[PDB]
Amino acid sequence: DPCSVTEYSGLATAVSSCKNIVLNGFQVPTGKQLDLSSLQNDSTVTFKGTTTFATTADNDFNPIVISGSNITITGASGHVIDGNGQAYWDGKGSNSNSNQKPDHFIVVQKTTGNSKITNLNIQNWPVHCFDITGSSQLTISGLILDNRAGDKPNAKSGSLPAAHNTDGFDISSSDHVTLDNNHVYNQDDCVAVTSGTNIVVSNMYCSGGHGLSIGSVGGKSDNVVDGVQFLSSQVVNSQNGCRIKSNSGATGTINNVTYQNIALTNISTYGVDVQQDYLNGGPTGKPTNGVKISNIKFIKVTGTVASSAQDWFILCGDGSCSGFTFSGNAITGGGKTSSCNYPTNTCPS
Ligand SMILES: *[C@@H]1O[C@H](CO)[C@@H](O[C@@H]2O[C@H](CO)[C@@H](O)[C@H](O)[C@H]2NC(C)=O)[C@H](O)[C@H]1NC(C)=O
Repeated sequence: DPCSVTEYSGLATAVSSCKNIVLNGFQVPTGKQLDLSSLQNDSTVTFKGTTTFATTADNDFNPIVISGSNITITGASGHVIDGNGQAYWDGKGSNSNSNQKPDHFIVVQKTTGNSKITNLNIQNWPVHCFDITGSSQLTISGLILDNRAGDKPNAKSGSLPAAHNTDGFDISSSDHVTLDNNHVYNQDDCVAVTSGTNIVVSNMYCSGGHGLSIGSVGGKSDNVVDGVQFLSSQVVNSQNGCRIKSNSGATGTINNVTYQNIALTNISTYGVDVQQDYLNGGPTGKPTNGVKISNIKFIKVTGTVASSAQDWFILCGDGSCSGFTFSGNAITGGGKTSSCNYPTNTCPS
């Protein structure tokens, strides 16, 4: 059965001959990418057994690539997809001057036609997990990203957490993307939308990450975010719950963004963060107004933040923010006075 792949060498043929392909769980040899960019229309790929990856010390290497129209990527019960992160982690993540590691584990580009990815068990990935770009009408649910193994330090990170910059879902230049019922244990942004339209993220279980954050926007290929919805979700043991960041000195657009029904728990620094002073992955303290943020809604954002974090932190640019709505929020716990500068110099406290 050509449609039943037992080894990497049988993948190509399966993708060209079968609309229903079954990966039985093998190891992808070093330097070889699990190429699913040529999937036929209405094709279905099912992950079985344990899929593993050989070690490929290269930043630009992309282990898995998915493309096609009306395609379906799912897994069978008890299946597992290991990214071989333990072999890469050195607690520096995507840092240029660190050990070389695949930046994007899974690249979902050019996926359309009401395609969907569901019920996937992914674990131990290098850096960024999902790189969703140039896709539309796509649905991802029932996903379980577990990178807790990278929480502890190894022989390469010293006292640092092996895993770093392990974004769960990165979305860009996409439209009508829906994320529902997804578990994410990582060390960075649970879900980062640098650009896209009509994006929906609901029933999200983030933990140990940086929370559902927007951006950073600006300075990238695409700096336009219009129509994003974070609904019924839980952010625990994370740096931030709801964060909207923008690169300093850059231009872009962030409109129609709504955080609704978000429960926070044990936030480290920011319960709700909205700043436009990000430079080189770090806050500058001086926000710019190149990126226009408008129509932002914080509805029913409750929960608690660690004593070491601020309930609210809003650092908008000079006249670059407009239309902020706050309703039903109840964030408590912060040991540092909240600070924000829009719409006025007072916050929800
Ligand atoms: C979308 O893709 C699905 C497959 O995932 C298509 O439904 C399969 O189609 C053939 C008929 O052509 C049947 O033999 C199978 O029973 C189908 N499977 C399922 C799960 O339905 C469906 O036709 C596609 N939709 C469009 C609009 O093309």
